Amino acid sequence: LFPWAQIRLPTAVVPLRYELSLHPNLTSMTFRGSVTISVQALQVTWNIILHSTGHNISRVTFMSAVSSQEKQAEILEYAYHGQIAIVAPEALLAGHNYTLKIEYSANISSSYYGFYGFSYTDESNEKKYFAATQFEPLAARSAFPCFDEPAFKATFIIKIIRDEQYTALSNMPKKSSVVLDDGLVQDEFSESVKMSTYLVAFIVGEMKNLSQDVNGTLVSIYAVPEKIGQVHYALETTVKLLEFFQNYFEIQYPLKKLDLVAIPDFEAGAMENWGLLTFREETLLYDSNTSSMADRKLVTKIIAHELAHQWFGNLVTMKWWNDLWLNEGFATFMEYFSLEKIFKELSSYEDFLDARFKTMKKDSLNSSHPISSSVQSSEQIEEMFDSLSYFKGSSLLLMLKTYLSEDVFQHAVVLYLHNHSYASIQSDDLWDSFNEVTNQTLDVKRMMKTWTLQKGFPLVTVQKKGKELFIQQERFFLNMKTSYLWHIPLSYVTEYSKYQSVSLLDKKSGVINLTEEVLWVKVNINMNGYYIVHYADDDWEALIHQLKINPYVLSDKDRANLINNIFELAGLGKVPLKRAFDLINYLGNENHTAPITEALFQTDLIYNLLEKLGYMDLASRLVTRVFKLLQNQIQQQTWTDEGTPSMRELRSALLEFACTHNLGNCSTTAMKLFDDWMASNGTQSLPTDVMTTVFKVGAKTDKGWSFLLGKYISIGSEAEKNKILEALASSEDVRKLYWLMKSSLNGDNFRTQKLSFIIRTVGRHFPGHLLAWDFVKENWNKLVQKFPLGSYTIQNIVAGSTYLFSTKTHLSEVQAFFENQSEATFRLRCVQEALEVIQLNIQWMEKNLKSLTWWLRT
Ligand SMILES: *[C@@H]1O[C@H](CO)[C@@H](O[C@@H]2O[C@H](CO)[C@@H](O[C@@H]3O[C@H](CO[C@H]4O[C@H](CO)[C@@H](O)[C@H](O[C@H]5O[C@H](CO)[C@@H](O)[C@H](O)[C@@H]5O)[C@@H]4O)[C@@H](O)[C@H](O[C@H]4O[C@H](CO)[C@@H](O)[C@H](O)[C@@H]4O)[C@@H]3O)[C@H](O)[C@H]2NC(C)=O)[C@H](O)[C@H]1NC(C)=O
Ligand SMILES: *[C@@H]1O[C@H](CO)[C@@H](O[C@@H]2O[C@H](CO)[C@@H](O[C@@H]3O[C@H](CO)[C@@H](O)[C@H](O[C@H]4O[C@H](CO)[C@@H](O)[C@H](O)[C@@H]4O)[C@@H]3O)[C@H](O)[C@H]2NC(C)=O)[C@H](O)[C@H]1NC(C)=O
Ligand SMILES: *[C@@H]1O[C@H](CO)[C@@H](O[C@@H]2O[C@H](CO)[C@@H](O[C@@H]3O[C@H](CO)[C@@H](O)[C@H](O)[C@@H]3O)[C@H](O)[C@H]2NC(C)=O)[C@H](O)[C@H]1NC(C)=O
Ligand SMILES: *[C@@H]1O[C@H](CO)[C@@H](O[C@@H]2O[C@H](CO)[C@@H](O[C@@H]3O[C@H](CO)[C@@H](O)[C@H](O)[C@@H]3O)[C@H](O)[C@H]2NC(C)=O)[C@H](O)[C@H]1NC(C)=O
Ligand SMILES: *[C@@H]1O[C@H](CO)[C@@H](O[C@@H]2O[C@H](CO)[C@@H](O[C@@H]3O[C@H](CO)[C@@H](O)[C@H](O)[C@@H]3O)[C@H](O)[C@H]2NC(C)=O)[C@H](O)[C@H]1NC(C)=O
Ligand SMILES: *[C@@H]1O[C@H](CO)[C@@H](O[C@@H]2O[C@H](CO)[C@@H](O)[C@H](O)[C@H]2NC(C)=O)[C@H](O)[C@H]1NC(C)=O
Ligand SMILES: *[C@@H]1O[C@H](CO)[C@@H](O[C@@H]2O[C@H](CO)[C@@H](O)[C@H](O)[C@H]2NC(C)=O)[C@H](O)[C@H]1NC(C)=O
Ligand SMILES: CCOC(=O)C1=C(NC(C)=O)Oc2cc(O)ccc2[C@@H]1c1cccnc1
Ligand SMILES: *[C@@H]1O[C@H](CO)[C@@H](O)[C@H](O)[C@H]1NC(C)=O
Ligand SMILES: *[C@@H]1O[C@H](CO)[C@@H](O)[C@H](O)[C@H]1NC(C)=O
Ligand SMILES: *[C@@H]1O[C@H](CO)[C@@H](O)[C@H](O)[C@H]1NC(C)=O
Ligand SMILES: *[C@@H]1O[C@H](CO)[C@@H](O)[C@H](O)[C@H]1NC(C)=O
Ligand SMILES: *[C@@H]1O[C@H](CO)[C@@H](O)[C@H](O)[C@H]1NC(C)=O
Ligand SMILES: *[C@@H]1O[C@H](CO)[C@@H](O)[C@H](O)[C@H]1NC(C)=O
Ligand SMILES: [Zn+2]
Repeated sequence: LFPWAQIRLPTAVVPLRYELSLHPNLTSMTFRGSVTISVQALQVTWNIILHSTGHNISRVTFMSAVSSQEKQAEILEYAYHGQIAIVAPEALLAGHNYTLKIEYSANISSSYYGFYGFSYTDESNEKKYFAATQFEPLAARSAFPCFDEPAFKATFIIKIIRDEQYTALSNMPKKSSVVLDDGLVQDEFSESVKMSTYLVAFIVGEMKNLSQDVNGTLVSIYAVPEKIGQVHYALETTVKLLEFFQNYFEIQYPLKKLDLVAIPDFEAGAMENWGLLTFREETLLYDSNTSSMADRKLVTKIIAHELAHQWFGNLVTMKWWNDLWLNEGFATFMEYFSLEKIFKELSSYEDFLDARFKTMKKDSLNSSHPISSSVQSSEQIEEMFDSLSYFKGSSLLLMLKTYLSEDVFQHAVVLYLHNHSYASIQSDDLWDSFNEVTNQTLDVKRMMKTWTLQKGFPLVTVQKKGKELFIQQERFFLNMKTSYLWHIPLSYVTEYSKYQSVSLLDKKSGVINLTEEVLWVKVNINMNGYYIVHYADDDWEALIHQLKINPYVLSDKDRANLINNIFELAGLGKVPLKRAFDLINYLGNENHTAPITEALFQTDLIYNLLEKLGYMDLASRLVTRVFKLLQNQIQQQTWTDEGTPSMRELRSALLEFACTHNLGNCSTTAMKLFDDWMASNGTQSLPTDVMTTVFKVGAKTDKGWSFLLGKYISIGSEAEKNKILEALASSEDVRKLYWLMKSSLNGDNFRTQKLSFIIRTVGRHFPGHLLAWDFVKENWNKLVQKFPLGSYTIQNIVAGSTYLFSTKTHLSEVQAFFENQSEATFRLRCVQEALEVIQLNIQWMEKNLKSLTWWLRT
């Protein structure tokens, strides 16, 4: 009988110091290692419980400090929790330090999880090799036996045997690299600071570097030698942010080195490893002449995310996986917060607003879950890794920073990162630190627990009867045919004099007292609060009018929030749909990107749901109306890569609109630009902001489609290829659309990683709509082999082939598919939320279809 029968490690023995010596071969994908773990007991036990998986233990030696001699001990295993147990020869007593040394043999991983390894092809067709480490959930126990929980912090000394050609890196700077008589170099790195096991990292690969010292901190970027020229934007950005976060958090970067590694595999780990920040190669390559604005924003945000964890998440770690939404939600917040003070040109607020629009649509579903849950299973650990929970957490932290001051927010974080530095905590302690810096006036820990321990988000109903604005609270329930209260930080803007105040609604009913009689009111300023506002019939119609007469009294964030709200409220039936189109009838006087892109989002969802239902004529009258609303804005656009970054995205949105629907000249301007490019054999430049639009119009011909296929299988840019791939799947030849999906699943010409992108693109248009869902049904077993159930890929594939069905016939068809597979498969959240969105599409027609046949075509 194993001495421990729980998923969490015992709170008895605690690690203090790790010595890890490893000999990785990479050619064999087998490594040998020894670990020396200096532990202390705070309680008395005869058995030491710790983690290890897939290790051939050769010897385990126990030792006390009262001897210089090693003692034998027996070792047991319980692989269901990955736990190993060392029975003790001496009853470990309280306070007393002991030392365990384990020798083992193991394989290098091929699953890109744990100590992984792979092969790649260089500038010549040379098989160069590479190894790296991804442990973020529970894979540190696969490389070496340890206490694999984030609370059990310790210091680490990493020692690895390499071959002279291969550079070896880890978390800490390197101390002793000595040559051995075998012909092999052994590197030893400095002893770590107190860090968690999931953040340890070590990498053995043939790389070069583009380093730069600042303030004793040597920021360095490592990549495969053929790609060092394209890492210059990353280093210039990694330095402006390491300055910013240091002076924001008011703590210095703890370590001496900051290494950023671009791993040369597409299935690589991108974790916030302390010192050794791992990324994918395409995530860090940028060129100021060939890459896009959206290619610039992605690199500028992925560095900021992983840099923010070097304070929040590695210096001060969370104790368990129940609070991973807080660590990753803070960094997702720090992405958009750092890139608005020092990278304000990129207009990153337009990205956070769209990400918060989409987070609210999938949190509104009844299949959503409270972010704070109980994690007592390993599947529950590996289901805390949801991008929705990370973006809802950033949405709550935005609401906290706006309700409090920006400065009150920082003072809490600086004090929290000082009090709990080099240790582990829980989510309530951050809320406690807010309550200290607010001088115990308001309770943030109660205010947040209404959002963390609860599902969904509120619907705040508003009715201004004079100078009294009546506010009411409800859950955004979508079934439109228990929950509790939220401490909702309210905000409003009224008006020729402008007002701006902040309140707090802690009841189901409330009234805010206005200082004047006003003509229009807008609640949730810039949608900084995680709620939807339903105004009354008169109150909505005031805002619809003030958008006709000077819409720019509100911000672009606020005008986008109204378009999003009135269209989502109309789908539930709370608003007639003719009121949402009255609201967007102001768009002839709109010049900002964020209200136009969201209005084009809502109309495209209506177009595509109506197109799959067969009401093609009504769908064209919808897009020929938004075109007439946006006709001057579209015709004023230039087919270039010039302007502000926000204006460089309105061009890509409006030209993709006019070309997909063949409205105006767009298609003949793109086809001329395509034909010149096709006839330059791909050597002519296309402006990046019109590149995908040009590729799609040309891919509608057998000639131009076959040219693009040869450019994908040859050319080097895995960003220009993914605009080619989208265009190839925008064909209307069903035979081509089936051949693309068949090829990716079998790994011919395209990679199996890109299959989620192909099925999503084939199924969103009419010629491949039924073809995509049929491919998912008839290749399901092979899909669940190549992507396990509950993966993000299997969720994206199911949603991307199903979210446009709007008939009860289709709802029964999709239900009867998954029921006649497994009860397990029928209870996955991918298939329950999918059958839920078909019902909301079924009812969207029941509440808005026959009315649309009236005002359109009249
Ligand atoms: C704006 O201006 C308005 C009007 O002045 C303010 O609204 C009033 O706030 C006060 C302070 O909280 C409220 O007094 C409390 O009333 C409750 C219950 O009393 C009942 O009284 C009425 C019947 O006689 C009825 O109209 C009330 O209805 C309100 O509440 C219900 C349910 O909560 C809700 O459904 C309604 O929509 C109304 O909102 C209510 O049923 C009483 O329990 C309170 O006593 C507790 O709290 C006080 C401190 O708050 C404490 O001293 C006590 O010891 C006890 O713990 C308190 O008497 C009043 O009811 C509100 N009136 C209305 C019409 O809303 C508003 O606060 C102003 N806002 C701002 C930002 O200034
Ligand atoms: C999208 O369109 C809107 C609507 O046109 C537009 O808002 C306008 O911006 C301009 C530029 O800031 C505003 O003009 C200024 O208003 C301020 C008052 O806030 C004045 O101080 C300014 O006066 C100076 O400049 C004048 C000439 O430009 C001089 O005559 C004067 O003596 C001053 O030197 C200037 O009038 C304008 O008021 C707004 N209009 C509205 C309705 O908001 C917005 O900028 C556009 N956005 C983009 C990205 O194009
Ligand atoms: C892993 O184990 C393999 C053997 O299983 C070791 O392979 C060796 O790889 C090195 C790479 O530097 C080879 O050395 C080279 O030898 C050639 C002469 O053949 C010389 O021209 C080069 O300059 C270089 O010195 C070596 O031949 C090869 N040994 C074999 C194939 O038996 C490898 O060293 C091990 N790696 C580690 C980290 O232990
Ligand atoms: C430094 O961090 C410690 C945590 O290690 C902070 O201690 C915490 O302080 C808050 C503030 O009062 C305590 O919250 C209260 O707890 C009681 C029960 O303990 C509860 O009844 C109240 O409703 C409230 O939630 C919290 O318990 C406490 N935790 C511990 C473990 O002591 C401390 O405040 C921080 N100090 C500084 C200067 O940063
Ligand atoms: C038009 O584009 C096509 C690509 O679809 C070109 O064919 C390819 O051109 C590349 C170079 O641009 C060839 O690579 C070369 O290979 C030779 C060995 O054959 C090597 O010595 C060179 O250093 C270079 O690496 C590639 O072989 C070739 N063929 C294919 C099937 O991809 C074509 O050349 C372009 N036409 C013109 C007129 O440039
Ligand atoms: C490294 O990979 C080898 C691949 O053969 C593993 O060997 C197999 O392991 C399983 C499970 O332990 C056995 O049931 C098979 O009988 C083994 N097959 C062969 C051909 O040896 C090996 O287990 C892996 N390394 C470790 C440490 O588990
Ligand atoms: C790559 O790394 C090397 C090693 O640190 C860098 O070379 C050092 O550069 C510093 C300045 O950053 C000099 O003070 C040292 O004299 C150099 N030492 C050695 C051993 O080379 C190098 O600059 C980095 N960057 C590039 C582009 O090669
Ligand atoms: C960035 C990609 O890194 C990885 O490969 C893994 C990571 N990494 C991070 C940051 O999440 O963890 C999870 C967590 C999950 O819930 C599900 C899958 C994974 C995979 C995994 C697991 C088993 C085999 N192959 C891959
Ligand atoms: C580990 O590998 C060695 C190598 O041959 C083998 O002799 C041994 O039986 C394995 N297991 C143990 C427990 O040492
Ligand atoms: C265990 O090691 C720590 C680190 O030096 C030390 O402070 C502590 O006193 C040691 N325990 C005993 C019983 O000496
Ligand atoms: C340089 O680093 C040291 C490290 O302690 C720090 O004290 C000093 O303030 C830094 N200088 C800066 C950030 O300009
Ligand atoms: C919401 O989901 C739960 C989970 O099974 C279910 O029990 C409940 O009936 C659902 N609510 C509605 C209104 O369908
Ligand atoms: C909290 O109290 C301290 C007392 O010195 C004061 O300096 C600070 O301004 C107060 N904070 C707030 C938000 O009132
Ligand atoms: C389209 O091209 C023709 C070519 O003469 C031109 O007359 C017309 O104005 C163009 N329309 C737009 C919207 O660019
Ligand atoms: Zn992260």
